[PDB]
Amino acid sequence: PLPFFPPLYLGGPEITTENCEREPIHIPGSIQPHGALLTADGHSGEVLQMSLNAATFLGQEPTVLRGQTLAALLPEQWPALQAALPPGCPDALQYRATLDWPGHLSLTVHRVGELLILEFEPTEPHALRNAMFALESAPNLRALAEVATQTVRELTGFDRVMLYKFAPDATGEVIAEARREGLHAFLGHRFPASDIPAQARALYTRHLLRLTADTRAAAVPLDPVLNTQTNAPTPLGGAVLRATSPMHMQYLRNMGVGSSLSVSVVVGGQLWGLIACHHQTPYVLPPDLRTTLEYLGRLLSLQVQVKEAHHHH
Ligand SMILES: */C=C/C1=C(C)C(=O)N/C1=C\C1=NC(=C\c2[nH]c(/C=C3\NC(=O)C(C=C)=C3C)c(C)c2CCC(=O)O)/C(CCC(=O)O)=C1C
Repeated sequence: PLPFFPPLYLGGPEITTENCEREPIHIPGSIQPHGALLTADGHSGEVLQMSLNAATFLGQEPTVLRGQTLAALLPEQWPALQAALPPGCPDALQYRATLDWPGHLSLTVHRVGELLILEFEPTEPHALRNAMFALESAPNLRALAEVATQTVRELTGFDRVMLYKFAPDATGEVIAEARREGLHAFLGHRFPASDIPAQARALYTRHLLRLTADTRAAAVPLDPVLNTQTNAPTPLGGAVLRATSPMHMQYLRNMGVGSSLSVSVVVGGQLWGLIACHHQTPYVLPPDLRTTLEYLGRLLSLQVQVKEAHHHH
């Protein structure tokens, strides 16, 4: 990725089709409204930043919340959370726990350097393990691609699931499409490299899933916008509740897409393509289904690696 522009809240340039690759998508200082986000110190547990919609999801508000520690707010999680995410642990490692404030809320924690980042969202799978050998017994790559997208579509219920594949020069192709009936096909159509730009592809090699639950949903800011640990922007690259590039949201809206989700197909640490999903209406894929998709993305990743790197016999 080319060196990123400062974010808008630090007086950075407006994003246009000419400057694309340098939008700092990983630091929008805001999240998507269907969840809440705290950041806490990785040693003390003191909550530092807090998305200002946190009231809606946590009972007590930013007026009486950013003081006290994680030890006091999540007393039965804090110990396990620390052991799970030790200092130096990799970015994409995450602690999960379902818990009910007065119910049922999904907690996802990960650490960046010395910051713990906590995502909260409402919540309450084997139909995968069945269509498992359909993937295994697929004759070739095209057949593996169609099985993959049909399978995702059955789990998720999404209107359109595609398998997007990157050429050496970074331009993509929709090599498989499973879709609601009546839609004009993308299957076989090719798109410029800039449609998923270098910085995004890169964020997408080490953060395998990302979504826009609602394409016409205002991002809610973190307060304060900067990490008080550092006085710099907060990395949200690994926070699924991360606010999406407003530019990409426009492109989604133009396609009539209310909800978007993609998962990365990585072959040998090098981004192979994406399972890309569209849905006509705003939709929050539940955390359990997202977990099933991350898993499917890893398996599909390895199935692609053996099937494609044996298009030799
Ligand atoms: C720099 C301006 C941009 C132009 C012009 C553009 O086309 N994209 C631009 C910026 C970004 N795109 C981002 C993500 C992204 N783009 C796509 C593209 C497609 N989706 C489709 O369905 C099809 C064809 C049928 C195409 C070509 C995808 C799949 C993704 C990411 C995955 C997803 O949202 O599903 C992006 C990053 C977004 C983010 O913040 O995560 C930017 C900045």
